[PDB]
Amino acid sequence: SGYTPDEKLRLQQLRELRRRWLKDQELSPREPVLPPRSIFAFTHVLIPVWIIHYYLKYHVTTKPYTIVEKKPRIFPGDTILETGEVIPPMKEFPDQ
Amino acid sequence: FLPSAAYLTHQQKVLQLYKRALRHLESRCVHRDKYRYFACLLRARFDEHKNEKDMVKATQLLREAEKEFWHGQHPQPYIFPESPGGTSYERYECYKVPEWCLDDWHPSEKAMYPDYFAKREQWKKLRRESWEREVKQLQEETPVGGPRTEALPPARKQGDLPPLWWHIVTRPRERP
Amino acid sequence: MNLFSSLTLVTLILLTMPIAAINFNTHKFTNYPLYVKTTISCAFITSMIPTMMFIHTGQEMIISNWHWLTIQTLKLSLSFKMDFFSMMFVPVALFVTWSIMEFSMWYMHSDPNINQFFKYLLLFLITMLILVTANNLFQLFIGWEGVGIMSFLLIGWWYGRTDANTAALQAILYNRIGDIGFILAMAWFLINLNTWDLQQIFMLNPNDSNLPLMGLILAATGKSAQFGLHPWLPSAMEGPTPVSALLHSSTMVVAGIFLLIRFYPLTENNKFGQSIMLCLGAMTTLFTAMCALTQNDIKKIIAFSTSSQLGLMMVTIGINQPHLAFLHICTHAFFKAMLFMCSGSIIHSLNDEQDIRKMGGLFKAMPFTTTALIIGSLALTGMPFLTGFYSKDLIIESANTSYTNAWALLMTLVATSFTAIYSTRIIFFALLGQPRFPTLININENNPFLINSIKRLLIGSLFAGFIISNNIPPMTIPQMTMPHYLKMTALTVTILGFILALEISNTTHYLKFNYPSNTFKFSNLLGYYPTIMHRLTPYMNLTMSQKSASSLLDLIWLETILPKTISLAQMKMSTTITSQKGLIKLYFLSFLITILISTTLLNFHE
Amino acid sequence: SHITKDMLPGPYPKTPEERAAAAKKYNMRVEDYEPYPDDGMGYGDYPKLPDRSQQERDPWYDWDHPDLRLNWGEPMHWDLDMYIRNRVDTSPTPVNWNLMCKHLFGFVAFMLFMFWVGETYPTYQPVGPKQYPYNNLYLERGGDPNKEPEPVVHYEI
Amino acid sequence: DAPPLTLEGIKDRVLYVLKLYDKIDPEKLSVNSHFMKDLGLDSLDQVEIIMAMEDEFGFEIPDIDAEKLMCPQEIVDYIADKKDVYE
Amino acid sequence: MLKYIIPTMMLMPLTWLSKNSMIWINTTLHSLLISLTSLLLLNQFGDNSLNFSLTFFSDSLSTPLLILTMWLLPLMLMASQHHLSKENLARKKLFISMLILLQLFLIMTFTATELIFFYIMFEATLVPTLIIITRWGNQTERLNAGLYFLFYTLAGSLPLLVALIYIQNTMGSLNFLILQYWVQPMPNSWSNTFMWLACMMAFMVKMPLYGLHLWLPKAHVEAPIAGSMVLAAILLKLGGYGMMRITLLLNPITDFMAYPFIMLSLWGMIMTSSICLRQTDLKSLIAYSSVSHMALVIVAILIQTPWSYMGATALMIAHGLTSSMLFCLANSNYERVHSRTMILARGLQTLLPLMAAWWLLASLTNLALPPSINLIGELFVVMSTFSWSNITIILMGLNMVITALYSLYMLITTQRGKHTHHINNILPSFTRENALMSLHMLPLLLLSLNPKIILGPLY
Amino acid sequence: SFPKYEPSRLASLPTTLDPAEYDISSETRKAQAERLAIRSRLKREYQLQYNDPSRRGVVEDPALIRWTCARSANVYPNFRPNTKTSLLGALFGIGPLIFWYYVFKTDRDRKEKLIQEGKLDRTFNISY
Repeated sequence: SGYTPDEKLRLQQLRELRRRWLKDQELSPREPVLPPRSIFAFTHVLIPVWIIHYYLKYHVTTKPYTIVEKKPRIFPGDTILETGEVIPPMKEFPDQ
Repeated sequence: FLPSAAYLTHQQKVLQLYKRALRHLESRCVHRDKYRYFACLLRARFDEHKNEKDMVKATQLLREAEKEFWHGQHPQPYIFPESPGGTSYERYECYKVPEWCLDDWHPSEKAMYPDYFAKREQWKKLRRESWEREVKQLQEETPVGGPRTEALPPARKQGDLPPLWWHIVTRPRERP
Repeated sequence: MNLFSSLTLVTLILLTMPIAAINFNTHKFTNYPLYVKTTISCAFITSMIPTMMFIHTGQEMIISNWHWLTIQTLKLSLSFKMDFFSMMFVPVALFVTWSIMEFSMWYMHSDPNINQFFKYLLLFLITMLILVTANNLFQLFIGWEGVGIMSFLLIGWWYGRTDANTAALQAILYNRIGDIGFILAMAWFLINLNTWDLQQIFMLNPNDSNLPLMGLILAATGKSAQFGLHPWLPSAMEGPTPVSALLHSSTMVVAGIFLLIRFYPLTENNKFGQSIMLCLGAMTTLFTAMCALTQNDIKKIIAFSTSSQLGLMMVTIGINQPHLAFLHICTHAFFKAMLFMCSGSIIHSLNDEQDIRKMGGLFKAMPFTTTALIIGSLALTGMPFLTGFYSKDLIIESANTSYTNAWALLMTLVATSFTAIYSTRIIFFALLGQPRFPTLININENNPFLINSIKRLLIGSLFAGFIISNNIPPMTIPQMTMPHYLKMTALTVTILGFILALEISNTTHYLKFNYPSNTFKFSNLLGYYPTIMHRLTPYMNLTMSQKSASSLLDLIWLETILPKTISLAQMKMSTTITSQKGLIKLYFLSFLITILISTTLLNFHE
Repeated sequence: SHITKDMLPGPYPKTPEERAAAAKKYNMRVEDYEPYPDDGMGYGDYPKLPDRSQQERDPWYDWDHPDLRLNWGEPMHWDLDMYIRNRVDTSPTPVNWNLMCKHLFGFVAFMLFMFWVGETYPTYQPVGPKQYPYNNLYLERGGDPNKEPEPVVHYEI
Repeated sequence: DAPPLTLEGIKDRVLYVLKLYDKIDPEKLSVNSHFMKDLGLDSLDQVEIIMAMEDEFGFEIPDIDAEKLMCPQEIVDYIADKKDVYE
Repeated sequence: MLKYIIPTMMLMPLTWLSKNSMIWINTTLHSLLISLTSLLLLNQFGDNSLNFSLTFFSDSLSTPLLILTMWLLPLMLMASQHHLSKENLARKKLFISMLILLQLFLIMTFTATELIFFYIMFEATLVPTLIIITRWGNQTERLNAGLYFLFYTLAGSLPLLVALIYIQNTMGSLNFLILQYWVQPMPNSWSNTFMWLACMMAFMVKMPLYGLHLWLPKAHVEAPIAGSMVLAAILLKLGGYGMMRITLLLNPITDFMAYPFIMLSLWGMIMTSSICLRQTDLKSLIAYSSVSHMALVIVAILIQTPWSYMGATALMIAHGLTSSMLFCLANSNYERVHSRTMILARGLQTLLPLMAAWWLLASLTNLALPPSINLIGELFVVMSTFSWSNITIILMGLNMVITALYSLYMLITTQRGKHTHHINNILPSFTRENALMSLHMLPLLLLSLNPKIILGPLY
Repeated sequence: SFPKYEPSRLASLPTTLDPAEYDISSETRKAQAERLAIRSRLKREYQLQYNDPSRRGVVEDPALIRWTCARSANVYPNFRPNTKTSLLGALFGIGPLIFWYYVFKTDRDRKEKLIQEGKLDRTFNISY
């Protein structure tokens, strides 16, 4: 079919109105608003480290059954650092 | 189901079948040039019997064309990522705040934006100015007691804006 | 050691400052993305050190304090552990998520609600770290539902777009199915072993193990996208791109199977349990392999690929091999986070259209991203011998020399072939064809953010697999004695899949326009499972819930039983007793029959 | 506000009066109004609609409620809350429905039957037992430090 | 992400990709040219034209519009409805 | 306790001889002073309960409910204007004084030594809420609402009186220690079954259970915010505390005779979580949510584990906080738009930009976000019921799935996706509503930090 | 070619193969035109009650209020207790309840008899 002259005319007046609207809608006072009026690394690798390292000596030495290790493994070819004695070495190899 | 008429026509139904077959064949066929070949084949197959004077033969072959197209569709057509159903479906709807808002601000923020709000004041005066009389006169003037259509005539008489314009002019930019 | 616990707790607490900071901010600090990026980088560079001490010596330690509701014969404190899994997994996650911080700086530049986005993303990061650190199972449940609901918020980040909130409702419902499985496991652990902890349960291996292992299976299929519960995955791809990258690269996608790697002394025994493990994983792997073919979105393809890798990890837990599965978690995380990030760069480069059609050829449209995508889609199936070699090939070789269920081996084989062929097809259809795209290109990568993030994750996808695979203590027996035509068949199948998809591409070069043989339809409509279950199971509950529950049983029948009979009986007895016409003779005859009926019928004076 | 006769007690009879009243009240065509009817299930006299209506109503008509599919005067079918997108996709499926469920149930049955045939038939290489030396690793099981000495040894082959 | 679209440039792009199409001339073709009357091409080829505009700009048009464009100026008007082509 | 009672009596003429534009500040200020005064109660320790002499005592079960009540009162007293802030001065003073007298009988009911005193103050708790919701119910069926309310609660609560006078005149007086320390196990007659049915059925009415649950929803959706929050929170958890008192007697018969009530409670929990998935009238979804959680509470009370009682009291207090908050949010939405329905006023993510955070936090504490008290209650109830039976955990998790479903559907239905752009009247949020939000969710998260308080007497 | 698309209560019937659109009569044209007239009058009254600058509040749709009053308070009137409604109520209301009550009887009988025999795993079964 095609556009009726009603559709043509009504759509063109809305062209004029919508284009004037968006022509307005760019704000420009040439100034949008107007007001009424290393140290990161230092604090985040010294302050919580100090606070938590305080928290993980004295309150953990108050409360007894608390942070606990799973034991360091010792070998036949090693010694004991604390008193000072060796575990005797591992035995014979054969049939390599 | 359309605002202008009650039914479309036979020709519009054949026309939409052409468009949907072309779109689904885009989605079916990659490399675009064998696609161009097959689209010319589809144009020729519609050029088989364009010259029918009969009407029951036209609608019967249209029904059979619907059958053949439904046998040869694709499950995920290439719906554009702007259209609903695709990837947009108003994708950036996060910032589509309508303009009956933006007046409920404190006058400190309204002092931050003086010029835009003064121009909004003149737009609001333009809305209020000839709202009542001319729009009620044109809407009570033209139709018969049965409206029977969903369009509206423009303000062709003398002066101001065509009626019922506000929420069609005022809308989001569709990329906010 | 004091340094070990101190640095682990400060890696936890560096993930506390920005949230409280922009809770107490009140001044819009515009460099807040830079703030979040540099604190995540500092958290990673502090997290590398105790892992280095761990591999240096060992010394596997648990921390636990601030007890609360130590009520009956249990106690529960804030308690988490530093062992192999919980120490090796965390710097990978921090490194990956820091690259996602860079890519989310760039990709999400032009939306002014970025601060809420980075708050949610860091909070989700914290919650997934809480999940992967804890040994007390209540805290595991905390991390579970927390990552589920932060997943909900980041999928439904875009309000509007009913795809997104529908998809997020699907995701949260499958998360609650994970919840019911996990609380069944928690209930059995409490009532039979007086606690819910790693330590005491592994200290006392029980005999009856059907119910908690089935609860673990249900939690694993609730979280890790397994068969019967998978189809929240393209759903989850319907959100933003770095949301999907973090959501399905490392975090939130391994927590179904990370629990099974956690309970490896419980699944040492119970051969029935490992049979369930490997059979369910092979079912997932085949269905994602057959479903990932004939797909149009990039994100749906990469998501089906990571679901297939989750299926391989369930096979890896079916065999008694937890540590190879954990190494595959790490390598997979690096790998597909890099792939998602490069693909999202492409999608933003072509105006967010995201489909493989109208994307056809973009090699020499800058080859930085095509190089990144081919390093990805070639390092999948293990270019010998790279990061992708190690995990995948040791998994299939250990499966080959095991007590396989006689069908799952063929499942892993055919799924390896299928992931090869869709990798090849996505390469060809994305970058190596005739270039189809709309006019007026805006293809720009003048960007330090993009090149830094893509650069550092390709560096990770070149070295970090070998760096992980060298210095771990071997907690299993490596097989190392494989026959002829068994070690070779993996690369054989991947090369023949490359040739198979290559000749698929050469038939695509032809023009015949054949008809779909309905295996096409089964592969393209997602195996028919999401459509059938999402049109059936919402219909049954709400057809019954209107007719029976709301309208019929509660309202109208409960109002006819308790009010109606009583009120109608009162109305009838009132309108038959007090509605008497005002005469006299009837009242005195009533007195007469009262006197007679009191004297002679039912006696009172006798 | 709201008219007392813009509630709707009572069913459909009679055929002139209440059908004309429902045409005047529900803003519909006379023959398009159809009650369910009243089989004793309440329902007032609320109309029957084409029941799918939500993956229908193609969104280029541009009506007044896009995510709600209203038109401010539509009668709003009784099962509206079960129909809005985010609940149920009432789309025409591109293949079938019964043929889909036959394919899917056949596939699930085939895969579970191959799983069962696997479960009765294991696989194993030519491989003997792992030789745990100290009485199948005695003294590190869940007890018995002194209780049962069980002598069993391997032989060098 | 949005390059600066103006009216006259996108008009030139539409008329350019019409001019690249074969069976109409560049000679007797301007902005106030018709698609049914003076060029005399059919409705079928007119929908091929509409498909070319859709495949260039990347969005469909509804079929309530599909009959009634018939000239490049109103095509420019509908695309200015879609994209809000201004500063 | 009388030092915690007599300033509420002296708070009554405060409202009367406070002049115009002055009643509000004085009532709010002094009720918050009472909230500090009741925060000073918590002293209870170790072996025994805390006696507040002869008339009064407190277990460590009545104490958190009492502190919850006197904290909830200023929240309500600030909540209850903008629908009667334009009414008369005398009727406004009458409304506020009726709320204060209602609080007085709430504290009288929670602090009881004898169950006869408990029953008198129980129906004294009943009577003012009737007047409040009937007079300011603001809908055309508030008459039917208050009528069903009073008739169900009296007609169920009445044989409790006969049974308690019977226990009075056959086994000495009715101190809770002397109901304790002396109770012989009463064996399985049929009269014991009738007496157990009388007491337990009266409180079944007050919970409600599933067979008597249509008592509730009209009395919420056709009722103002003050009577709604008092009704839901304090009356339902008051009935729960009453059963927690009276269940000490009749132990050898509740095993044999308590199977069907567990049954009706479980199946009604499932069907009520199903019924509030599909409804309109947004206010009612929280009411059926409360019915679901109280059916879970009743399962927890009628199984008799200390784990079950700890989970019971945690679920009581946490659900009281959550339901009172979410009723206040539905009140805020109805004061925005005068519809009360659900599908109409969507959007509200753009507008009211931080109200969405409160909808989110309320829906996630309704979701049982796991550090919150709500999941603590639900979790220990699930643990105790799996110890009770090995198959009931499917119903519990099915409740959990559907509960998450309807709560998050409520979240993404009304406040997600699209403003209907015909609303065009709502103003952005006041400081009063956000102040009520910060009154709600700071005590819940602070109890989530330190939850050793609210767990019950079997700690 | 195609199996002509059987419908269901889930598989919606599309706009192409109706086939009853193609049986064009004056009755159907008059019905569609009057349907367009109804929607026309409703949209016109909406746009007159929608675009005014003085109208503050909501649009106050009587159709939505009509649906709510039909859905909430028009359930119980009207109603008659029939055979079908009674059988459906007793099938959905007491049926599954007595089902779960029978299976709780079964599980509790098994647990009672087993722990009366004492062959339970309560070496440590503390948290009851």
